[PDB]
Amino acid sequence: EPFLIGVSGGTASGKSSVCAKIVQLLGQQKQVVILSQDSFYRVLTSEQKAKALKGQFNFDHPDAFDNELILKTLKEITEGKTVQIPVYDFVSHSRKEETVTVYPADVVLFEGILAFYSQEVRDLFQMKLFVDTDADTRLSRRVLRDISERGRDLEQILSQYITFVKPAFEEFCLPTKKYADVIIPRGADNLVAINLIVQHIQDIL
Ligand SMILES: Nc1ccn([C@@H]2O[C@H](CO)[C@@H](O)[C@H]2O)c(=O)n1
Repeated sequence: EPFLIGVSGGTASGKSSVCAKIVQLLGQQKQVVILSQDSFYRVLTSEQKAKALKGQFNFDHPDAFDNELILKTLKEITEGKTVQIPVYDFVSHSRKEETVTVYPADVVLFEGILAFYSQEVRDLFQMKLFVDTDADTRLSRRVLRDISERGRDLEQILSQYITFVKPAFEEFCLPTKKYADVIIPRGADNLVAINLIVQHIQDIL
């Protein structure tokens, strides 16, 4: 009976770090796994991938994610089954053939920028966390990582940000903050907020 925790927030908000911190503090036994929604980006068409290369594709809209595959993988995980998670390559906007196998855990953290958007998926989480971080701090991280880990150009990133990221964060992501059981300002640095969450998780288990 995996205890699923949904974690969301805007891009570069510290969602994954927050999860790492929860995992690390549960250590101080319980099997924990961290899944990323970015792993379920849809398989782009030839025309769509052309747009992406030209920066005309909206990877921040709820439709960009394979919502259907997500609900399925999460549902089986909920059933204690062993699943296969896809691997996405942000450099080419492509789902690799390679899959990653995830075995049953006691706690499963699902983190993403739109993890709470779909109501079917949202109902699977027995706890929902929204990570809040200054938009300017986030942008700065987004710029450095993209240039670094996703081989991209400054101007293109800023342009993508202004055109899609922010307009989408505000329209689809932010409203989901109301569904959270705990909102976390300052992200991983909020050790007080993360310790209460951890304590809560342990009291339930
Ligand atoms: N092929 C892709 C797919 C997604 N993304 C960006 O990834 C950020 C969220 O992880 C989203 O903010 C989204 O814009 C990207 O740059 N290229």
